Amino acid sequence: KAGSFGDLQSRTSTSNDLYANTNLKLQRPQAGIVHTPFTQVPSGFERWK
Amino acid sequence: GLKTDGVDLAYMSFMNGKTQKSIKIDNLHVRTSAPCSLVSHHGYYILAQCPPGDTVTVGFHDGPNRHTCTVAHKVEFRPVGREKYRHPPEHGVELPCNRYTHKRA
Amino acid sequence: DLDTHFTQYKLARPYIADCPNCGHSRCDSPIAIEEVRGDAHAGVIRIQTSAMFGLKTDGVDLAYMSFMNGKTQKSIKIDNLHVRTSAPCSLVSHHGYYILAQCPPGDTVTVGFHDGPNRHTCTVAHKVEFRPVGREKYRHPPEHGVELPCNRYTHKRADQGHYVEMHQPGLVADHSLLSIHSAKVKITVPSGAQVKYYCKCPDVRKGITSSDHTTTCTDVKQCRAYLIDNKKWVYNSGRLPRGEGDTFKGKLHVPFVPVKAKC
Amino acid sequence: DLDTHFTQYKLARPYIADCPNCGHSRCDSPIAIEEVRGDAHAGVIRIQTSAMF
Amino acid sequence: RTCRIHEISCGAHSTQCIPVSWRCDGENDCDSGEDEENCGN
Amino acid sequence: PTCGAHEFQCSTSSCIPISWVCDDDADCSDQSDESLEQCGR
Amino acid sequence: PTCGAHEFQCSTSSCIPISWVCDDDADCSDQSDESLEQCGR
Amino acid sequence: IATLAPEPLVEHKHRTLILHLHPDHPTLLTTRSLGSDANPTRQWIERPTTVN
Amino acid sequence: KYKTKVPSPVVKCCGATQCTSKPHPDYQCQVFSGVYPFMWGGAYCFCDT
Ligand SMILES: [Ca+2]
Ligand SMILES: [Ca+2]
Ligand SMILES: [Ca+2]
Repeated sequence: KAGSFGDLQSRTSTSNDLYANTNLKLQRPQAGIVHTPFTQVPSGFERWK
Repeated sequence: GLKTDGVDLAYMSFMNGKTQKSIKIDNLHVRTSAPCSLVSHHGYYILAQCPPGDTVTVGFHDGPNRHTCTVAHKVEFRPVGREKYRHPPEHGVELPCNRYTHKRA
Repeated sequence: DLDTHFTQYKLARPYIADCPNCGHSRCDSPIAIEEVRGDAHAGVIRIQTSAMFGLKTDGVDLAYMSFMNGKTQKSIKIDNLHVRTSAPCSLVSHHGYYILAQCPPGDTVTVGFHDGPNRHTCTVAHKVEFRPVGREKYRHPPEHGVELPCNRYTHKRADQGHYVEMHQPGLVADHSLLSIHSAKVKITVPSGAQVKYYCKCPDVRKGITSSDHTTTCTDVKQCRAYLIDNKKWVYNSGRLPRGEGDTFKGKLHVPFVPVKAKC
Repeated sequence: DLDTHFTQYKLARPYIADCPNCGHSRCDSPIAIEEVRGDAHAGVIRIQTSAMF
Repeated sequence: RTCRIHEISCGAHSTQCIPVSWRCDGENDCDSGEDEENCGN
Repeated sequence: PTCGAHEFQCSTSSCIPISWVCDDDADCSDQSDESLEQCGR
Repeated sequence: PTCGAHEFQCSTSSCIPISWVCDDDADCSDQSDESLEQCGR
Repeated sequence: IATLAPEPLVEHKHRTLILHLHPDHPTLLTTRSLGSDANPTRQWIERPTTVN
Repeated sequence: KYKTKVPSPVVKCCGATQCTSKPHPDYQCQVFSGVYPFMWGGAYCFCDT
């Protein structure tokens, strides 16, 4: 649910398959500079702590 | 910006007694709670971008002297919009605000 | 040895990228804060910049740093390299792109270094907080206290199984190498630079040259110029344009990895 | 006289005692902050150290 | 048209000539978009 | 007690890797990795 | 875009006063008021 | 330049809108209805919450 | 806790570019048209708007 506990789920600590839905949305760069902005909800594991 | 002989933006002048001294700006510091980064100076006025706090103090080194003056004025941070941020972001929404001008005119 | 860690960091160069609030008007700075990590248990943080610390043109020396002003990679002795958040932090170590410091809580992260009379400051807006260990919310680590397991960033540079990738730099645009010879613009190509160009003076006149190539057009404002330096690599920032073709997946260790310690 | 306030202070010397957090790792330093006193009414404090001024 | 044998015309509207090597480069050079098509796979 | 081939053993059964010796650091409690018999300073 | 007798036009409808010309500040994106030829420096 | 909040999570129901909001700064949410009476609400959201 | 990494953007700035769908957790693509960036040492490319 992107904000509570399963924003990032991994079967093992060294596993290669990752589940991740963090509502990552890209944003338009402004005023003629090269940078990549984005907006996303914070980590629910940090919120669960 | 004046050195008692013309116009030069790297110079300042003051009085120590009845003699109007003139030096070069070596360490002109403005701090509130953290050191601010000043923008411009013209005559009696200094423009600076300061963090919030309860005191405003400026100073300049003449020789080995200090020359500090600390006034007690409460300065806050005023965000624009419907979110209360504490430092202006890298990216977001351009919104109209009201700020002091960079230019001297 | 020092060069065992510094082996793959000799193969990379600093870069100039976008920094908000560098002075007062978000210029491009030689030192640019990207990805400051602040989730340790004593207020210690690890800051990654664009400059290179502890690396000369020849050998390695822990008091010398390297940065760029244009296209010339300039080395300078570290004299006043300061990191501050709301009070001046006390830095711990530096290796390559990365600085380590122990900071009080605040909302900004500021770095800077003097070379002559220059300042070279950068200020990013990252909320860094002090996280105590245990069931008491203290505000500074005490003289005497019960030992508890805290996770911190380590003091020593080593491989430790954490990697970042470097990449071949893309085209860097320089306008100071385009000058008019008599009435026609001329390209100055220094030391195998492979300078690209793109003219639209009556039409397209694109091409790649290696020396001279006096362009037969009039104005310097109607022709762009680039620069292809592939000798040294850079970390693929989000603030740099990518290369044209395939770019190799390099490797570079992170020096101050998170470990588990006692607080 | 200025010398009257230093008659018993000439017989004393500085010393090196430990203090936490010089840099990062709790040094032994000539400056060692002992007994900070802050019970005044305008934020003026008195700091006793190991050095001699 | 009627260019040299080392160059190929583009567009066939204004009779403008380009070298052959500028094929599928990703840049819209001519007025017509025939120069970015029929490139190699 | 013997460690692996990629570990340098200072004293008291604690060993550090070969990449960690002669590098101006205290990775052992006895400072054998920066002694005069190994680095030769 | 013809401006008045007390305004200086940089390029493409951008007018600033005459006191803003050659004063070590770029008030125009054309930067014509602080150019090499207009300032004479 | 002002900040932009993270996008809320919309969950629908029978005549009910459920919003899960995870702000990073104290952020204002004001609603109204487009009928004869607007019935306005106004609150500042500091913590991750949920409103119906 | 996650860590979102951003690759370097491509600036093909006379024309247009498209992406495939790489297999990555919460992968994002976008194309922004008519940016005209400004690096150090002048603007990046000639093609306006
Ligand atoms: Ca072509
Ligand atoms: Ca060692
Ligand atoms: Ca001006």
